[PDB]
Amino acid sequence: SYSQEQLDSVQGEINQRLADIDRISEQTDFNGVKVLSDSAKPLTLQVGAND
Amino acid sequence: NRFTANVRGLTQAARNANDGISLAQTTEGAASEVNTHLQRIRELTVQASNG
Repeated sequence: SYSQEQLDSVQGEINQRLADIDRISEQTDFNGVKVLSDSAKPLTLQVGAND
Repeated sequence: NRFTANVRGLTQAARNANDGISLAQTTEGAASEVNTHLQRIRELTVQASNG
């Protein structure tokens, strides 16, 4: 029932949401580590002596 | 005379052994300080081993 203009507005909102998702990915930082990003290798978390 | 010579020798030997005790004490103190260092290096190595 929605015409093309309302679909375009919906798509604009969806694009805004996707841009926010990408922003969260690129900018979620923790001690200089973009943890939830496109460059995030798994960590180690040394827990205990005797490596 | 033999007894006197032996007695003076033994007393001087006791003094020498006291000097040896003191030398061992100085070495022991220095080694204890090196140990206190090594604990800190080990703790910091455990810390920095975290990724």
